[PDB]
Amino acid sequence: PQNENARAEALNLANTDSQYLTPTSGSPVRGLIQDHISAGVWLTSKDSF
Amino acid sequence: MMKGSRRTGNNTATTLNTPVVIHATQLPQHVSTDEVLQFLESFIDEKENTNLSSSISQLKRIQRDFKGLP
Amino acid sequence: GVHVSYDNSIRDADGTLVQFMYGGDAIDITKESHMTQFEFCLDNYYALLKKYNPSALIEHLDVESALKYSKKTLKYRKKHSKEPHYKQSVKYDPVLAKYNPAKYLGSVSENFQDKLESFLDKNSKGVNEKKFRALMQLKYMRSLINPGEAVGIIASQSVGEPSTQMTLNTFNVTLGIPRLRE
Amino acid sequence: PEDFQQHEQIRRKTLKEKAIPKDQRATTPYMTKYERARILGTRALQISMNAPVFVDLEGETDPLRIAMKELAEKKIPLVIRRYLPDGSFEDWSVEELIVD
Amino acid sequence: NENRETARFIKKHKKQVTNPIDEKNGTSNCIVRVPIALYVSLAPMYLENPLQGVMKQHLNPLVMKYNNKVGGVVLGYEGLKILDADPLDTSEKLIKITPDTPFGFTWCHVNLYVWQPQVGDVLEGYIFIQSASHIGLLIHDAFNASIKKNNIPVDWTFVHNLGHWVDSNGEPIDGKLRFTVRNVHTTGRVVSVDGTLIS
Repeated sequence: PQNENARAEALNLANTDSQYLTPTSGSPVRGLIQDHISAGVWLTSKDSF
Repeated sequence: MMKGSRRTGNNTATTLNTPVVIHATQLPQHVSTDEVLQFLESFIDEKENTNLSSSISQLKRIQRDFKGLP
Repeated sequence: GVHVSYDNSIRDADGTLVQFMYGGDAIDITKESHMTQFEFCLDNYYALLKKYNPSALIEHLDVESALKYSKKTLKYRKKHSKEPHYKQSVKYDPVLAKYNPAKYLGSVSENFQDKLESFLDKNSKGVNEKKFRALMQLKYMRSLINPGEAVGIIASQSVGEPSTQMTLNTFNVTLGIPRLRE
Repeated sequence: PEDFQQHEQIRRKTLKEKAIPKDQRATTPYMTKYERARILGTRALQISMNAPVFVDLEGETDPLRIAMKELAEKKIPLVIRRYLPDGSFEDWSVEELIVD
Repeated sequence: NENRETARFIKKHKKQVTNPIDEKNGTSNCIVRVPIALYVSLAPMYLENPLQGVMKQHLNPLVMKYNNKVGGVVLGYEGLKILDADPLDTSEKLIKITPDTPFGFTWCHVNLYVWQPQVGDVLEGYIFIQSASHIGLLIHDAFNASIKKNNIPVDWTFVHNLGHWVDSNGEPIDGKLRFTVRNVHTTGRVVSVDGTLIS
């Protein structure tokens, strides 16, 4: 976008940080997906020292 | 051609240079020589406490006109 | 062109009125997640207090006018609960229809007030019950829908988009998308 | 000349009937996330056209980060005109609104 | 049919206030004061000094030039006053910023002193040249005028030396000459008053 009115709306209205919850039901849509999931079951395990 | 760009500069009337609309809000009420000469004494004094110097130079001839003599 | 107006009524673009509040409670969907999670809001009371910070805020909004009217509509409504809906007396219209939810503290949808009083009367736990009312009623006030919000596009994108997910066949009544297309 | 004088007089009377006075205004006292995203847009758009700036900008070259510094100090000289859908309106200075 | 058809055309072209001959001098009065209204664009560099901005952008390029709306040469202005967009006088007025651009547009009242020459009037100015085809003049030491040959009286002859003039009595005419106004020409960036000497 090519002016300052639109830069103030890609930072404050349509940025990704304000889009954490979707308005369909209020459920979150942003998070770690495949292998950061399967690494937290090993990192936060009880064997990890 | 080039003259199609010179008349963009010969016109040079943007919305920064010119007002958008002008409307007279009453009727033109005439004045007296004692009121013209009182005004030009104050209008020239206000601007002389750029542009406009080529204009004021034409007003001082009219200030010399209503009272003085070449 | 359906959007939240500044008097919290949902109106069309030409000004024709569609609803009088957004859903009856004027709450944004992306805000009401922990609004009824009262056990979470009590375990994190102090960390949630300097977010919904009330100290710099009690001079720009009336406080006691809506709390006074709410207890009339709460006491009068429990005296008439065994009656059916057509024998309900209409003395006390709800507090959202009398006070602006973003202007008056305590003006609160009557379903949130019932859940909040059911929590405080079955749970006796450095935090009072009086100051926990004051937090969860300011949290209702900060979770409201904003005026100008395009709730018409959102309501249409919240139906057409999960309907790209139910195109399937028989697993008696018309199912799925062809029912939704009627 | 008379048809304009009787036309401006209508227009300044119509816009007088639609101005809600400051004691009758009954909308939200918070800044509603779109007012914030346009005040910062319009103020940063004026700063880049050499408007006088009311904050000690410390080498900040982004015009938008300058206007976010003035909104933090309540120094922005703008006024929000909140329209109600009949055409009537309420004027709210940025100084008196509340920033979420 | 046509009685109330051309009235919205004829009254478009009839000028409003006619110039009177005054003070038993025979000369008309063409300087007039008209209050007008403008819709101007205040710029953000003049957002702290709004009155200097409306004068320097829109009012100063308007002086000593022919304006079509007031119908004359604008001499100067007096009493600039910005209309507030807040119908509450006061100092802290406020104007309305456009959405796309950072500029603001607003209404203003001002009094313009304009010079309004019209037909059938009397203007006395100095003769600056005279030749074998015309009599060229100034008006008020600023406004160019000319009297051509076909409106010179027949009883007046052009004696040749550049050349002097002979009236109906054998006298050179001075600079100050009284004449009656023909079509005022506009189309240049110079305002020209063509005139007549016959009655």
